[PDB]
Amino acid sequence: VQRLTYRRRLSYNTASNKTRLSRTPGNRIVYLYTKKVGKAPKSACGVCPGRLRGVRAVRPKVLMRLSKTKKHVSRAYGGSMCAKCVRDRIKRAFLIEEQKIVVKVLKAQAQSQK
Amino acid sequence: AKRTKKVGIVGKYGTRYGASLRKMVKKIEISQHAKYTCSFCGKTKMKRRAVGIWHCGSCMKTVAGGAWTYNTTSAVTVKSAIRRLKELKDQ
RNA sequence: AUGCCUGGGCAGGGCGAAGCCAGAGGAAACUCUGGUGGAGGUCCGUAGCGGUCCUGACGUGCAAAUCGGUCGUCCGACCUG
RNA sequence: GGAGAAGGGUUCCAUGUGAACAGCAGUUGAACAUGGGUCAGUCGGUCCUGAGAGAUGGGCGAGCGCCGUUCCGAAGGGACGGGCGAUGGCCUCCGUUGCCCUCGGCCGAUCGAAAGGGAGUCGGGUUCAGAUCCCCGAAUCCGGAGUGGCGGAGAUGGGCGCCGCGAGGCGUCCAGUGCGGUAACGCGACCGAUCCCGGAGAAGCCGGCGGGAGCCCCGGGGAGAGUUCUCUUUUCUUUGUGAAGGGCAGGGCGCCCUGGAAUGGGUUCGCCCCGAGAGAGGGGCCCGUGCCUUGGAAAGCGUCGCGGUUCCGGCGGCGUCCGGUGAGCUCUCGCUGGCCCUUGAAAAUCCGGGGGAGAGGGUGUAAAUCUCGCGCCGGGCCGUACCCAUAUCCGCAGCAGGUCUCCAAGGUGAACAGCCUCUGGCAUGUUGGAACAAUGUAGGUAAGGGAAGUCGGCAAGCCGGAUCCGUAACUUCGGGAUAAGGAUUGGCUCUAAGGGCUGGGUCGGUCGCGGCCGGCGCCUAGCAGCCGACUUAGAACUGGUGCGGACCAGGGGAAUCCGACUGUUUAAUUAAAACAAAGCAUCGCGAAGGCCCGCGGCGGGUGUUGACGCGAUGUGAUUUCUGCCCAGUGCUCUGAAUGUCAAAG
RNA sequence: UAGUGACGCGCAUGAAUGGAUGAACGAGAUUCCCACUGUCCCUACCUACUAUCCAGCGAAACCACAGCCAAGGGAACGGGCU
Ligand SMILES: [Mg+2]
Ligand SMILES: [Mg+2]
Ligand SMILES: [Mg+2]
Ligand SMILES: [Mg+2]
Ligand SMILES: [Mg+2]
Ligand SMILES: [Mg+2]
Ligand SMILES: [Mg+2]
Ligand SMILES: [Mg+2]
Ligand SMILES: [Mg+2]
Ligand SMILES: [Mg+2]
Ligand SMILES: [Mg+2]
Ligand SMILES: [Mg+2]
Ligand SMILES: [Mg+2]
Ligand SMILES: [Mg+2]
Ligand SMILES: [Mg+2]
Ligand SMILES: [Mg+2]
Ligand SMILES: [Mg+2]
Ligand SMILES: [Mg+2]
Ligand SMILES: [Mg+2]
Ligand SMILES: [Mg+2]
Ligand SMILES: [Mg+2]
Ligand SMILES: [Mg+2]
Ligand SMILES: [Mg+2]
Ligand SMILES: [Mg+2]
Ligand SMILES: [Mg+2]
Ligand SMILES: [Zn+2]
Ligand SMILES: [Zn+2]
Repeated sequence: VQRLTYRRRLSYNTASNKTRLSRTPGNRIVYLYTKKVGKAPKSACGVCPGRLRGVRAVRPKVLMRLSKTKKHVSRAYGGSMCAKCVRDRIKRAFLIEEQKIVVKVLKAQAQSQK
Repeated sequence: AKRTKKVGIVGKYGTRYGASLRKMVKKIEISQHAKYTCSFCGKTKMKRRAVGIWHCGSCMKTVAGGAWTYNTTSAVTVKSAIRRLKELKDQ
């Protein structure tokens, strides 16, 4: 069985020295150095443990090359906040504003009464 | 008393540390590793994350509680006294 | 020698703590039986770390402290750049 | 064995000599003498910050300097938009600079990792010695791009009034910073500043399970081959495709739509989930290192035959194939849990989002493209040889010592144990020959007794694996425990048990053995075919009682003392009862404070701290108890009722 | 004259300068028993490497001069003197 060596001068099995096995057209197994696994962006709400959909999970500096379409989704707060969180924000904002209007009307009635 | 007679959770400690110390730490371990009922969602998923930190798997809410128990008696007494003082002051 | 920062590493087996399932007994409290589970500054033991005995070898030596057998520990107060 | 890091520094390669060295020799060498050899946008330094170091401001210091890194600072020289002035270039249009207005937090200059973070390269060939660096062939990242080099997106809509049979043409009003899906989200693009928010970078240890790959294993086809005195359709070697794109398997989702479930259901090795929406259907997203395809058969490899005396990196026929398995080893990806009075890095850098300050041309064009597809130019400097260790390093040396990592075949076997073997490597370790005296060093065997030896069972020996039985006192109930004590173990030939995939919708009609339609049997007590990994138990037979046959491989029991235990200690005579340890008990301190450092400072550590804390002691697991004494020496409390009491007044 | 179990008359035991006890554990210090064996009675034999001889290569420690004894005397134990 063929045994293989590192192709660089870094002999220590660190995070940056991760490899994988590949078969060349020369019928010999060599080491190919792999890029680190990317992570999808997390929601800005901070309550949802899952990661956001519709965005490629690549290294942060790879996003510079990636097109705008792959880096976000076609929604408000797209690519930074989840759809459920955005819907909750919309409902919360509408309800709070309506409650403020009701409170203001009640306070105006109180002012008129006295 | 299925597998062990009177040790239970402190069976992992074996014969070490003394009987009284293991008995004293048994209640602390049971309270520390117990899963409480979250009074935000109604599910029994309140679990201790760190010292005084309790988290809910469903609500994703973190609550600052006691070291080994979700609620300490002193905290409950203080909360009741604070509510009484607030009612006496604000009225 | 000690503290801190950043990295690397530690075969194969034994015992069997919580939690869980099924069956049986009970009026209840609950209790037995058979399983699942893999916790432990747990055990045998290799690599690593150290050096109890033979007061062995050597003792103008391989060596201004090494060598052979036998040994302690080997998931943690662990070893190491 | 094949490669690195630190270190070495020419020890690397070729040629030659044998003066000296390599404790014998040498035709040999890491010796000596001549020459040769290290080729980068992609591999690293260079960039970032960590623990920390260290300027300015400030303070101290007789002084060289020291303290400190935000503290006793007018600490940013940057930018957009507008105005003015000037030059340069077809002063059209733009750049530059200067001034004026305006906008602006950062947080300390700087250094600090060739194993942390950090975009982007692979395949084949090639040298005596260098090649992810040279050549060939395929890519990719960053920066520039003005006059935009091109195409494409903003894009060529409607109404009205006419002309024309119609297509279509003219004039006018406007819209036009995109489109699709209920949804998750998708489509090659798809304006936008100061400002604000978020993400990535960016995370501990351990267990379990699943997917993918490499290797190993089995049944075969070829090609080359050892044996063939007998047998063996023989045994041994090989039998493939890069990065970057497109497509499709295969995994994951704490993503979405219909709907509402107790006769509770779904489900894992374990868990776990469900009216805050479970099962059942239909979708969406992420990774896709796996398979097909461009790359790419042109090349590589195994064979068979030649061109050429020689030089000659050549010419050609063939093959590079079909399948199955495994708690198998390694790497990687993904779920799921357990532990912490332990919670397990910062910064550089990149991206998304909230807003609309502003721009555009006006009806065929433009401003814009976090640029959609191509096209052009550049990527500077430093290191790159070799050894990396029973001979290239440190020990005075080719010293049995020390010195940080990666790759990891077959058999036996629980095993990365020991033993044998394959790929690879070597000559037995600063010499050989001849005999086998005594003493030695290292292994053994000994009749009968069995510790009578010796300070002392020192040394050696006994037991040892696995399966089936059995296992006491004591106890903190967890243990003791493999307690102790018994039986079996080979070879051969059988028996039994432990599983997957597919298959019936058969009849009639219709359409081209297959598809559709209707009632049938609905195997609902399941059977038929085909495959595959290892196990467990039982039985017979058999060998000169041999069978864990080599190797691996616990001697036990009854007590006393000490230390709870795990752990640590005098490197080089003492590993222990010594130290430490959780537990227990006291002491001081509420911040101009307690303890401590400092010659010095508005200095510093605890302290990114606040009595469940910090600092100082004694004892030392669990249980029980903690007796009396303040005479002495300490410590502490208050006290003008005060004897003695210095300087100053 | 060891060990263990009882006594206390304790030169000079004694309660966090901790007393007593105590399961598990210990390369900690001791007594006895089972098995085992060359520790021994009582030694012998075998193997490998040395020692031995040879070819080659080859040091160091030490050295007043040197090296046979009895007695005597002597600095009261001489190789030297008789
Ligand atoms: Mg690095
Ligand atoms: Mg000795
Ligand atoms: Mg000697
Ligand atoms: Mg090597
Ligand atoms: Mg050489
Ligand atoms: Mg020589
Ligand atoms: Mg730096
Ligand atoms: Mg569901
Ligand atoms: Mg090299
Ligand atoms: Mg040597
Ligand atoms: Mg030899
Ligand atoms: Mg030799
Ligand atoms: Mg005998
Ligand atoms: Mg012994
Ligand atoms: Mg015992
Ligand atoms: Mg006693
Ligand atoms: Mg001890
Ligand atoms: Mg010592
Ligand atoms: Mg010693
Ligand atoms: Mg004291
Ligand atoms: Mg006193
Ligand atoms: Mg005796
Ligand atoms: Mg006394
Ligand atoms: Mg005393
Ligand atoms: Mg003399
Ligand atoms: Zn969210
Ligand atoms: Zn909750």
